Amino acid sequence: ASETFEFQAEITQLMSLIINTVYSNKEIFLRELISNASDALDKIRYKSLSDPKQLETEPDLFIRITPKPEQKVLEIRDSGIGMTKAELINNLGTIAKSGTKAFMEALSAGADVSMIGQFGVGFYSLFLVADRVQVISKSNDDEQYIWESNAGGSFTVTLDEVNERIGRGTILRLFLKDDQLEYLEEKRIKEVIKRHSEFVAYPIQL
Amino acid sequence: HKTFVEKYEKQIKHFGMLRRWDDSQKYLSDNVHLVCEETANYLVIWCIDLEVEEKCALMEQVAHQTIVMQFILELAKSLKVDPRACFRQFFTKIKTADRQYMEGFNDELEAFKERVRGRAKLRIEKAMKEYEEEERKKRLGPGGLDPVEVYESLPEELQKCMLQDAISKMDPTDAKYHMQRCIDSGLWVPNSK
Repeated sequence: ASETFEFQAEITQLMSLIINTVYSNKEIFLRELISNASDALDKIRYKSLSDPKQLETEPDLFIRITPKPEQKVLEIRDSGIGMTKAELINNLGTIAKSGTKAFMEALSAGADVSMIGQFGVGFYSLFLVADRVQVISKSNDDEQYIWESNAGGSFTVTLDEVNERIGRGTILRLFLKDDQLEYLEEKRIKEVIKRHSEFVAYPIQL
Repeated sequence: HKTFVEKYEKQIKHFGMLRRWDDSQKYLSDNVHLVCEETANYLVIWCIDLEVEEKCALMEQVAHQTIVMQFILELAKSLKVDPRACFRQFFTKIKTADRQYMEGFNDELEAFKERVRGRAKLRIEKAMKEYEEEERKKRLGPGGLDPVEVYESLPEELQKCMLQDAISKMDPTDAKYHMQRCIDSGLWVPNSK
């Protein structure tokens, strides 16, 4: 019983620009997703200062990138706080509205694509290299859910009963575009992380 | 003042659009000439323009970087030192600031955004007032009088409404005075001058 909702209009507009831009420095997506994964991890680490049993669903704090060449899929996983079904809907489909609006405003006032992470909406940069994402997430406060988008006006949310179980946190499963298959190669991934995410405070496992 | 801005406009604007502390630090480091009163002042003016253009969401992003620059200049005056040589320690202090510090940082950002909105509202009201000056010009009568004003200046009676008004010829030369103003404001058209 998957459910379908429309994005706020500003989010759909931003996804439209991002998925069509020929901006040539596309590898900044991975930086943005690693920085989101690092924030999700800070969140669970913060919560567990007053509440150490929140860690027990997955005591390991990490980020892990797994290419799946046979599906043209790149997955980025973190063991951060995760999102509940209501957080998937709200956070990805609704309250990004003012960030994506401010960023579109910045783009008409002299900013470029690589500044997207300054506006709190770097998540959407994944459309530079993917035409579709599944966000699989497990918060301590809910079941595991899949949020899915193809950069159009709607997304779906589905109770996850298909994927490997996550103790906690989130996997971004990117369905890479035909011309962006380089991001399947371990070597290419290492160069991008060394280039942009050297300073990240969690291990990045590949 | 004048051509500092002309040289560096894009770079000031770019700094205005950043947000992450490491990026803001790095960018000022590569362009330490940006760290000065003139960039603070131009960012303040750019926030007012954005808010007047109805780019409210971007104004908030720029306001944050404005307060950051203002805080750099403040801390520099505290320490007796040059802002270009001490800005890095603002960023060092902000990245691990106490909760209470970030709360006052946020109150000063919000107060700043309110002053920017009060300033934009002045520019908007200036334009509305000009617009209404022209609505006024456009309804002036043939002798340059506004028939709204003249209406209200008239003795009570007069016609939300003809030969009745005529029978009301009872009053000295005061009658010439209001009648003339009715002609000049277009309230009355002399059918035969």
